[PDB]
Amino acid sequence: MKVRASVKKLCRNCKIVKRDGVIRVICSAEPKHKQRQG
Amino acid sequence: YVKLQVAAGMANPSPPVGPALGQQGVNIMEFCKAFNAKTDSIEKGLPIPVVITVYADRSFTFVTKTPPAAVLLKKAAGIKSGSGKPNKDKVGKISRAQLQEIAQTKAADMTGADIEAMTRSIEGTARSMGLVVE
Amino acid sequence: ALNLQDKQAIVAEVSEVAKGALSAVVADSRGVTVDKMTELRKAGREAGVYMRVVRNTLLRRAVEGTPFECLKDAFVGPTLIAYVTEHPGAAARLFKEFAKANAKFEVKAAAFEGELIPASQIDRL
Amino acid sequence: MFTINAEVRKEQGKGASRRLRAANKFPAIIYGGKEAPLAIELDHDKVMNMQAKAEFYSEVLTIVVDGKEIKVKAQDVQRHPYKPKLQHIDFVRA
Amino acid sequence: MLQPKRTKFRKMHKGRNRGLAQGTDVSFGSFGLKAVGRGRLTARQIEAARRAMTRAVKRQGKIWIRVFPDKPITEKPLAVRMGKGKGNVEYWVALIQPGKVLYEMDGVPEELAREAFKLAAAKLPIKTTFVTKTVM
Amino acid sequence: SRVAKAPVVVPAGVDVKINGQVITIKGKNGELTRTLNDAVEVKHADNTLTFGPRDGYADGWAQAGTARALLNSMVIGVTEGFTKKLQLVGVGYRAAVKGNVINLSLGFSHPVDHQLPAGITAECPTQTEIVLKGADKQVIGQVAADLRAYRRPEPYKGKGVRYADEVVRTKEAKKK
RNA sequence: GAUGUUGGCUUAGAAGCAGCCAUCAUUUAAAGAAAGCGUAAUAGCUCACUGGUCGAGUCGGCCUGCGCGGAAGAUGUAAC
RNA sequence: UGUCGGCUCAUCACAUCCUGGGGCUGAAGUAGGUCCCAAGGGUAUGGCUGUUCGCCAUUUAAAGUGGUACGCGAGCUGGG
Ligand SMILES: [Mg+2]
Ligand SMILES: [Mg+2]
Ligand SMILES: [Mg+2]
Ligand SMILES: [Mg+2]
Ligand SMILES: [Mg+2]
Ligand SMILES: [Mg+2]
Ligand SMILES: [Mg+2]
Ligand SMILES: [Mg+2]
Ligand SMILES: [Mg+2]
Ligand SMILES: [Mg+2]
Ligand SMILES: [Mg+2]
Ligand SMILES: [Mg+2]
Ligand SMILES: [Mg+2]
Ligand SMILES: [Mg+2]
Ligand SMILES: [Mg+2]
Ligand SMILES: [Mg+2]
Ligand SMILES: [Mg+2]
Ligand SMILES: [Mg+2]
Ligand SMILES: [Mg+2]
Ligand SMILES: [Mg+2]
Ligand SMILES: [Mg+2]
Ligand SMILES: [Mg+2]
Ligand SMILES: [Mg+2]
Ligand SMILES: [Mg+2]
Ligand SMILES: [Mg+2]
Ligand SMILES: [Zn+2]
Repeated sequence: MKVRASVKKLCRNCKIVKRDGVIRVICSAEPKHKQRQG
Repeated sequence: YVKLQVAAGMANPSPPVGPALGQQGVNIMEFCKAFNAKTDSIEKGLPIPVVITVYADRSFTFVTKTPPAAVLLKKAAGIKSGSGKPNKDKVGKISRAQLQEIAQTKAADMTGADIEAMTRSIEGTARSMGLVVE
Repeated sequence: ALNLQDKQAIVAEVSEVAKGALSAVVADSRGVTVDKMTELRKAGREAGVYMRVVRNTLLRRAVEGTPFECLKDAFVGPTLIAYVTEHPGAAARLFKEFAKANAKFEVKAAAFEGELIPASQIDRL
Repeated sequence: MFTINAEVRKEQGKGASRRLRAANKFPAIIYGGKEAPLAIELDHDKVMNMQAKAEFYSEVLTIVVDGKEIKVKAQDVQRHPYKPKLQHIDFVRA
Repeated sequence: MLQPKRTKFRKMHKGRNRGLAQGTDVSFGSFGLKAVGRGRLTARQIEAARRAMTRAVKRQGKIWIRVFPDKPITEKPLAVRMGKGKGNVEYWVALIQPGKVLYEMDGVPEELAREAFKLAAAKLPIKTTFVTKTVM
Repeated sequence: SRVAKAPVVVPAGVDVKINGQVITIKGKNGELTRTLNDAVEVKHADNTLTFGPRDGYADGWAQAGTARALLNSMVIGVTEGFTKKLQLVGVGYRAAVKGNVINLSLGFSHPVDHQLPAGITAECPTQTEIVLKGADKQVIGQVAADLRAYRRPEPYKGKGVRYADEVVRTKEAKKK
């Protein structure tokens, strides 16, 4: 979970979401792309 | 249902043929020497494509087709290897009669409507490896 | 994609070979390889047959160009049409043996004389 | 062909101009020829999307002012420094 | 790393940075990187940036640098009281006002240029935008 | 929106009781009940259900869309029912069903047993495979997931409790 | 999601997918000498692209208004 | 407005040294790396140096980082 203040789409399968007032980046493909803002 | 490109009267080295279609259940020496018995007529040094058709009983039927556009363009321009830098560096030459001979061989081997369509697909493989058409 | 101008020109080409053609056959094109389809395109240019897969609501506009208008309900489902510009038949005799050879798709409804022929009676052509 | 609608300016100076620019309108001028100058105001948007073509600068356009057209060319134009905006346009009578 | 070959005087008044920029327009290239915000550019910044957009174009097209760091900044070192003169010359800077054009570019595809300029601006202290040269 | 405006057809023998915001749908596969969000208004017409917003709310259409999916699944539930399939990957992983309790031998020390909540029934056609039937989509899905919770299927040999359909990707050992 | 074809170069192997260079032509409704996983190299898996079903709006920039994250400290809330 | 260090006594923070929960890994397991959450409790004896610090020896689950007039002389010491 890369936790950082700039979060992005690292491929075409990464999908941005706002859960509980946090912006995360979720991937089906690549567990390494899982991000949270912070 | 496999395909390979095998030199004219040749077969049964280990890295090119035996393992590739040998993991598929095919008897190796019947393919090898019925293919050297069929392709004994292909000139020495030309790879000729062979389409191997395998069935659930391992008895196979292969259609040996005519030598590649690239191999008949290696031989009709006289050359050995084509260009490593195609249409930048140009390695040989063929008049339209050789485009049309290679495209009668491949008139047996193409999808083309006319010998102009097969001459144009051999034109395409003539621009691919660098060769000049003259 | 296709601009309105694109679609207009293409409707003009289908309407133009439709006027010039003696007989037509509409069929399902689904579930068949491009290998067997280029095989029926060779068996097509050999029989004089003009082969096409064209949009449906495009073919209502081209077939409004007469007298194939009995075919406008044959355009529901994927449409592959065989126009024989040379000879009538040779589309309808080629398609039944191609669909029995493949055992895929359908070959639904034909048109000749200005009338539509149901699927089991295309043996007339 | 480009047709720009405009009104005659009843005011002048820095104040007038900046109230103009706040209202999403902007000042320009029409001079050249035998006549006197004519100061006018325009809609920022219309013109901003109009000069978004090249010909605007090479061509004879028309300006509708109080029922009356004038035919003019684009002479020079000063733009706001960093903003996608127009401060002003010099129109020369065509 | 840019710096005046020779100067009239060695040191300078801190001065102010006020008002707007001159050279608001792209006079050479097809595209340019314009500054929206107001700030001082050290030579280091400009150099690093020029590098960034030089990697980005794979050394094709052409790049101008419209700004020059001509004014010297001083610093007294640590642990030194006030007075005893003016500090020693540390580095050079260019005063930047809103609407200057930092770099110009051309001979390249637009998309690529917007990109290269994003990468260039990552290295800059101030707010910047992309711009195209116009007719008139 | 594009969801709320596709109405739900209630098939024959499927009973719709609407009291205020409280729906109760009954049928051959059992009974279910749901209080809708207050922003939504749902109406019964012919045999079909139609959902639209109500005034005084901003979100009316998102709430609606959800209402539609909910009651649609509630219909499917008491007619056809619902099925979830899991299977256990790896040696010595067993599954037994005694009444509403599932016996899992997952390779822990102790036996792992899962109480099933009401409205859910389970069966193992094998040692390595469980299937649950139930009316309630959300509930059966949950239960399924709790079973998946015990041993989650893993990065290498795939060992664990997976859904029968579920795609599992592994990776190789770090070489050396 | 096609033929020439495993384009040529190179390699023990490069076959759209190490690397270098070209990137044409055919049957086309459409099919990159291929956008990724894959192989010792293949095979195998999607994509670009097009026909079908569907049925009315959808795409992404620009300019701005107000908000979100970025945001940790010591006695006690303690930054209306 | 008594200056370093030791002593006695502490107390707060959290940017966590251990123990607790967790994501990602170039995570086979064992053992780790990095990040997230967490202040409930725990957090070494000696040799040398006036020492804080450090170095070394041998421990332990670990020998946390800081605030408190670099906590604490109307509590002690006086080596500096
Ligand atoms: Mg939560
Ligand atoms: Mg005055
Ligand atoms: Mg004033
Ligand atoms: Mg001054
Ligand atoms: Mg000046
Ligand atoms: Mg629109
Ligand atoms: Mg904030
Ligand atoms: Mg924090
Ligand atoms: Mg506190
Ligand atoms: Mg108050
Ligand atoms: Mg923390
Ligand atoms: Mg842990
Ligand atoms: Mg290991
Ligand atoms: Mg960890
Ligand atoms: Mg503690
Ligand atoms: Mg407690
Ligand atoms: Mg001691
Ligand atoms: Mg010690
Ligand atoms: Mg001693
Ligand atoms: Mg001592
Ligand atoms: Mg003290
Ligand atoms: Mg202390
Ligand atoms: Mg003291
Ligand atoms: Mg005291
Ligand atoms: Mg003393
Ligand atoms: Zn991703």
